[PDB]
Amino acid sequence: GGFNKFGGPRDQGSRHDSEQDNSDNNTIFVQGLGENVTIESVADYFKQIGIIKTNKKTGQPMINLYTDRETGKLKGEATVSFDDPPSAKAAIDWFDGKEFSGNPIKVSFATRRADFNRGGGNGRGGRGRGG
RNA sequence: GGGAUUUCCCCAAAUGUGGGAAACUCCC
Repeated sequence: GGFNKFGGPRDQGSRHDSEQDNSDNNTIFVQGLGENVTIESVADYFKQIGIIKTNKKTGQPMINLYTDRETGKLKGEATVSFDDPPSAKAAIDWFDGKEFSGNPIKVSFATRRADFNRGGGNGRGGRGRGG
């Protein structure tokens, strides 16, 4: 039960009187988007709370719209990373329960799903020392 | 010693913040 396996902003501490109480959680998860949404829509929809974090090589904001594995189209889930941690907590308390394009949506903290089953992320080849 | 900037390399489905390496300048 609860928000997630980390419990959402439930154990965050002073998050009831402050928009901080986080630092390693500048990311938020979103639900209810629908198929009408895209990277430019989410980032342009969330940026009003604070700046969306940019990827270090793709140049786009750090977003991805998730899809149904049973049909291969938008599930209505997405994940938006904020460039600032206090903007993520505010965007959760704010966007959760309102609409996005006419349909209702939800928002919560986000934490890498891979660290809970896929063993988390992994390194890859490239340049090396003395190169 | 630390922080910021720049550059280079790699798979994609899995669903929620990728890693490694090099250089210069600036700030503490």
